[PDB]
Parts: sequence; structure tokens; C-alpha cells
Amino acid sequence: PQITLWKRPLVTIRIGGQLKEALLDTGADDTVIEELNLPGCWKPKLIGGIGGFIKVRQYDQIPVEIAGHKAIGTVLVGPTPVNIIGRNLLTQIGATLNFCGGGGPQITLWKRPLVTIRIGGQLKEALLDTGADDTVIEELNLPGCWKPKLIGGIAGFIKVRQYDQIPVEIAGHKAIGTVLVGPTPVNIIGRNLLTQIGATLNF
Ligand SMILES: CCCC[C@@H](CN[C@@H](CCCC)C(=O)N[C@@H](CCC(N)=O)C(=O)N[C@@H](CCCNC(N)=[NH2+])C(N)=O)NC(=O)[C@@H](NC(=O)[C@@H](NC(C)=O)[C@@H](C)O)[C@@H](C)CC
Repeated sequence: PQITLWKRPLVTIRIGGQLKEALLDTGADDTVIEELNLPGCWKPKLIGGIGGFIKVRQYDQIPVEIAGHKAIGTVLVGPTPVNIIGRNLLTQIGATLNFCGGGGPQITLWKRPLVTIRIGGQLKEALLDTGADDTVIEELNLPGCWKPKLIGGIAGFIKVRQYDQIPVEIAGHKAIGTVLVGPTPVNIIGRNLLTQIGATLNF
């Protein structure tokens, strides 16, 4: 299908014979599911995101049906806030990111979807993250007024400064909206700005 980003891109998946809800997440390298039992052996791993790391169980070669499309690959199981389908499985089902509903660039998900943005008169690299509600940019001395906010990622919450009505040009496409500034490991463009540029998931 084609999926717009005004709402979280939640879909039903089937895994181990059970149905679950999960977020299609272009900003995730891997697929991470809440605690459950899976057939087969697993091994311990750590994965990270905002706020640091969690311990997970890695299962390899697990069949997963994602909105009716078949994948077989690695599933990490542990205390993730949200079930997420990451690039390891999105690539198996042929998912791409498309600007302006496919009139604009197509971004495949073989590697992290990093693009150039312009914000506050600076050029920066940022990850297009369909699993992010909001846009989070690394500490940057923006002039002007802000309000405090906390935002939560795989390893916890971080404190950020919320700035409103900030222009952000994304690969040449002009957007304007709320930007959160704080200590993220990667600059993140979230749905609040992806929607303004007509970005869709397609598979
Ligand atoms: C779990 C919560 C939902 C998914 C998550 C995906 N964000 C990416 C951002 C990239 C890192 C800052 C992420 O955590 N990615 C991980 C997912 C875990 C995974 N293993 O795939 C990742 O790829 N981690 C890499 C590390 C990044 C560097 N890797 C690399 N360069 N190859 C990894 N392998 O450990 N979204 C978020 O973290 C966002 N959270 C949200 O959108 C919502 N919050 C919550 C708690 O649901 C909203 C209510 O605030 C943050 C950014 C605030 C807007």
C-alpha cells in the first residue's frame, strides 16, 4: 500500500502465530518487539536510541507477516516502548520513502535515510524517521523563546527545548514547524515535518 504520516504508521503483524501492532520505523535499523516468547534459540544483545541502551534477545530467521507481506529475519525482543518494524524487515517487503507522494526523491532503506536539511541558516544531516512524532535536532544555539519538554526514545527520556514556527528545508523542500533541541545522537526529522513535504511510505 501507500501510507501517509498524519497518524503513526501502525500496522498489524503476525509473528509466532500471534497478532501484534507495530510502528513502521525508517529510523530503526532493527525490528524490536515487546516481551513475548518465540520459538528457537535467542542470544543477548544491547540496542540503543534516545537516552541510551536496553538489553534484548536476538532471534534470527523469524517469519513475520507485515500487513500481509512476508518477511523472514531478525527480531529483537525486549522492553521497547513501542513495537517497531525496522529497516531489516522494511527492505524485505520493498518499503521505500517517497517525497511528494512519489513525484520527489525515492529513498530506499538499505542504509539509514540520511539527508541534508537547512535550519537556522545551517546545513545539517538528519535521519528521516517515520517512527518519530517530532523533529529533534542536536544542540544548536537557536536564538529566541522556547518551552521545556521531555521526549522519549528507546533508552528513556531526554529533556529538550521546544521552539515553534522554525523553518526547516529538507532536501530542498520547505517546511515550518516545531523543532526540539537537545542531546540526540542523530538529528531526526519526524512526522510533524515529513507530512508537510508529502512524504509517504510505499510497498
Ligand atoms: C521506541 C520509540 C518509537 C521509535 C523511535 C525510533 N527512533 C529512532 C531514532 C534514531 C536514534 C536516535 C531509534 O530509536 N532508532 C533505533 C531503534 C533500535 C534499533 N535497534 O533499531 C536504532 O536504529 N538504533 C540503532 C542506533 C542508532 C545508530 N545506528 C547506526 N548509525 N547504524 C541501533 N542499532 O541500536 N522513536 C523515537 O525514539 C521518538 N519517540 C516518539 O516518537 C514517541 N515516544 C515514545 C516513547 O513512543 C513520541 C510519543 O514522543 C523520539 C525521537 C522523539 C520524537
